[PDB]
Amino acid sequence: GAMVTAKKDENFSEWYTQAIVRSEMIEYYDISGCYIMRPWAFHIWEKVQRFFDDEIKKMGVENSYFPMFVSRHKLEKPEVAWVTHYGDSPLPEKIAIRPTSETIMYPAYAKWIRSHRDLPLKLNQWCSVVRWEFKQPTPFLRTREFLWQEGHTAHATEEEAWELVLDILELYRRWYEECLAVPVIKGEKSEGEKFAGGKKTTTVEAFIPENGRGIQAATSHLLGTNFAKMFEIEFEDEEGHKRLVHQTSWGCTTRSLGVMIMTHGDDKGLVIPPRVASVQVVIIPILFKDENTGEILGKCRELKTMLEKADIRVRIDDRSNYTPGWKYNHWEVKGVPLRLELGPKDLAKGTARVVRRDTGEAYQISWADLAPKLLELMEGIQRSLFEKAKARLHEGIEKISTFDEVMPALNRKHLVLAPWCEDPESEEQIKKETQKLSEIQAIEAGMTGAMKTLCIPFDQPPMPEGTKCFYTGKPAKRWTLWGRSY
Amino acid sequence: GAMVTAKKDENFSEWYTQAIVRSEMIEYYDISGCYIMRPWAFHIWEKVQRFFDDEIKKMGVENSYFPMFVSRHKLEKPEVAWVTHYGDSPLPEKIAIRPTSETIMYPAYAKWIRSHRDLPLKLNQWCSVVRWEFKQPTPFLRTREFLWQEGHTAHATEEEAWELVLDILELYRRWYEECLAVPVIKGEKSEGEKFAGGKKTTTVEAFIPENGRGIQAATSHLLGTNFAKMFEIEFEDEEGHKRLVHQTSWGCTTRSLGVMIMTHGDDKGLVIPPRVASVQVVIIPILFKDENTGEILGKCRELKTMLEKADIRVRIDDRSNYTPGWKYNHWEVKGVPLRLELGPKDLAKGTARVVRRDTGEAYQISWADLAPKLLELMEGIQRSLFEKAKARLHEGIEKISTFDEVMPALNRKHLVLAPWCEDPESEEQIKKETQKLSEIQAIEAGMTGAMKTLCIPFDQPPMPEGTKCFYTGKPAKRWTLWGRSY
Ligand SMILES: Cc1cc(N2CC[C@@](C#N)(C3(C)CC3)C2=O)cc(C(=O)NCc2cc(F)cc(-c3cnn(C)c3)c2)n1
Ligand SMILES: Cc1cc(N2CC[C@@](C#N)(C3(C)CC3)C2=O)cc(C(=O)NCc2cc(F)cc(-c3cnn(C)c3)c2)n1
Ligand code: PRO
Ligand code: PRO
Repeated sequence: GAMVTAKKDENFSEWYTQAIVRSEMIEYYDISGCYIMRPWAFHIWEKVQRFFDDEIKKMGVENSYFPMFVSRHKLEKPEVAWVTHYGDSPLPEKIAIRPTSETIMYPAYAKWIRSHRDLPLKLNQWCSVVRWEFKQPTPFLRTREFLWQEGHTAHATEEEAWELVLDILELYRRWYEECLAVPVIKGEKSEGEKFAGGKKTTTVEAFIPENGRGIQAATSHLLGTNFAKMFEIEFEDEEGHKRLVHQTSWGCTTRSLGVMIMTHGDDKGLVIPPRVASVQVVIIPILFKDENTGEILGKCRELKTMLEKADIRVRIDDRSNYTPGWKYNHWEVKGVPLRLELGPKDLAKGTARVVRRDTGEAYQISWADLAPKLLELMEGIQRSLFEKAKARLHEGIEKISTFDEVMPALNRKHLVLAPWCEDPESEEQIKKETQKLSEIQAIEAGMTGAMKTLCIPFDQPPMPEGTKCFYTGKPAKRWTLWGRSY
Repeated sequence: GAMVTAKKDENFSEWYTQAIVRSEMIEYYDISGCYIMRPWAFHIWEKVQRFFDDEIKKMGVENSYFPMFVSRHKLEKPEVAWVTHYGDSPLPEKIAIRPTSETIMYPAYAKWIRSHRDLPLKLNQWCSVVRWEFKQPTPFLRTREFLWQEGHTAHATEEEAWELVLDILELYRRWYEECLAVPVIKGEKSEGEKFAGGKKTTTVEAFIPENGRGIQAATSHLLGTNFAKMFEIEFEDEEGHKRLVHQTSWGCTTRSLGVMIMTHGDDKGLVIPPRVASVQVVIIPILFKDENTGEILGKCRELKTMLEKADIRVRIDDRSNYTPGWKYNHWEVKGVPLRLELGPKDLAKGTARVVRRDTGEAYQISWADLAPKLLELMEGIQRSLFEKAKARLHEGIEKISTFDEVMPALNRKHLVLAPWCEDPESEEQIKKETQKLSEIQAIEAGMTGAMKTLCIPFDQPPMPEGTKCFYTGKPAKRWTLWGRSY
């Protein structure tokens, strides 16, 4: 036995640790800020990787592999780990482990691009990167080493590069919403939060109700011609004039797994959406001592064969030395979306008993109907997980008009949607003021408190003219989404 | 235009550089010993990765991801890169970048394994590793950073672990011989060349005729209980006695791509076996100015659709601004195994002209027969590439009886197969003596010269009794394969 015992709504940090440890998703490691990704989590990564990989291939993006090292000269042209020695011997100049690969890839782009016939150039890589913050890590969400993909494209015009930025952002919306059943908000980052050196940064943002925090889920940047100028990346049109290329950068990490875990989990542990579950259906035979155990197990194998013909991912837990109750809890903790139970009474009726992980509802299904009924049940579970999560997202955002509605909203663990003048100085003033007010409240009470922009959403509600900015009183420009954050 | 101009049989090093650069497989990089893997090579890696990944999954191996860092304490429990600083700040203790992950994974294994019901434990990861030799690199073959997979299993008995070692070695034989059409020899490493800390190391070895050198293609180790003792990895049987587990480690790298390139390439450039070619068939329309170009291109699209229904990977090069001659050479350099040409005379007859890359032989195929004929042609090209390579392997090995047949054989750029007493001191004496004799010959002549064991092959020819060892005159034990090497 091993059950989750912290409650998700009472001690959220302990609950999250129990849910990912007791389900065997992660293991700790002697170097702080790094975690081991065990197969139960890694299978989910492989599934979303396959999804995204297939979609970018349809766009003409190709995979590649660039070195993990970058020279001091190129990098600084900051949370970076430096290699200064090979064995006993001092490197003649220190080299960094990649935090991101713009400065690794771009010198090569400048060599490869000569003519408009070389554009567009579209590359991606799957690798890990290192960002060495000396603050406390969170499994999946903030770690010193993490797996990601990063794509990098170059175009003859700004408009084509922007079109690609938005197409990729839509793929990230599908990664979260269609595979992981996590609702996200598309938007533009503020000038203070956009990618250093870029022109415009787009994002999809997620929300964690139990601590009130927004979290950036993935990112797609219009670099414009800024990096082209730094690295001298130019092409000749068909008339022979040299022009800078226009570039994009975009990435998504194993952070997505953590967001999925927090979104769907419950007091019993993980709940994995059917579309990414490596086991969608666990078959548990009931194995009384005084029964025809061979016949029961034979029928479980037949059912498995039948379900796999419909591309359902099935595992039979025929372990003799554990009870069905033990098995129920074991696969509940691991988040398997459907359990199928089969005992001598079911065999006698030609049915199976099926229990859905999200709600506990049980069904009796004839064997003839099993494959289509289970297909529709998984699609219902997927949809239900998304819709419930989406309603929590919408309950979690307060539309406000002025600044002293902020702290009450933040104390409800909500995000705020507010008209903003988008002046860069005001974002830093707001972060400092909300941090300060959070400190005072902590002292009245017996993990940063600051509120920052999460994004300026693509979906703008009506902006009546004359609407003033909630903090400066200046004319508002757009509705901006703010909250505490990761 | 861009043609290979160094001849493979005259300046092999220049030829190999031209073949991988002009085909856009690799790009140089500012940190020596590291190379960029561009898509044309990376697609081949993805193909063999998919092959091997599917086969180990059938064995119950699961993928995982362990950190790239290892603490000094665990590592030293040597060509290793040390991180000693994050930004400006000194790490309290230096940490190494993984050269291999036994010391990273094994502490976790000791935590995870408790009972015989936890065995066997079978994990793999796809990642890169760093081995920081300060000698001159060779693209694909010997580099400071390379991609690989490494698998690690633990078993309740030696016999099961050995059975797994040999099953994996057979997968590596299939990786080389069935995907890459490269012949390899299975064998056991000598006691001096086996994995440090292991019990027995098995290998598949390849041979490069143009420089006479053997090269280890992949490796599968019986670690036995040695690492179990170091890391205290124990299980309880069903009677409650603690026993050490028995372990295996195995890996294969992007070195395989380089071996494939050297094996099949010719004076025109790369030749890629059909089973791993990302483009198997390139369709080149003939586009005379005074022709119905629309009809020709329409038929090329129809042919492409028809071939892809048979799972043939097809690209149409309909570029207007290059000649067919230019295109022929461009895709020859890149190693595409089949070219299909279509002009107005072919359209008028309902045929296409097909040219095979390995031999230059051309065929006229009716459109109705195209899919099955091309399928059989690709299988013939694959087989032909393997069989020709296998005959070069067999021409390259001399069976000898005594030591002064060694240097003449080595001067023919051959490997030698010799009866050996398998005493460890004699291997080091032989390496020093052959190195010395090679130096003298270099001075008479106007990249190490030493001969070492490559492996003790599983396929042993007859050993008449009384046969003495070719170097010590002591009783021979087994036939051993020796040569200059990478
Ligand atoms: C997994 C992951 C994911 C992400 N991000 C960044 C945005 C992005 C998105 N979308 C990417 C990269 C895809 C574009 C994403 O996924 C960032 C980090 C990270 O910043 N790690 C360092 C670290 C270690 C650490 F121990 C602690 C902290 C730490 C503690 N408190 N604070 C304030 C920081 C930070 N890590
Ligand atoms: C790609 C790759 C592959 C391999 N191996 C090793 C065996 C194996 C097999 N089978 C593995 C790892 C799978 C088990 C394989 O693939 C080794 C190296 C390597 O040793 N790199 C360091 C280096 C850098 C460098 F610039 C120069 C040298 C150098 C120059 N002269 N000499 C004598 C060395 C070495 N690299
Ligand atoms: O780190 C980032 O945010 C961008 C997107 C992936 C590559 N660099
Ligand atoms: O480096 C090696 O040879 C073994 C096999 C892969 C992991 N370690």
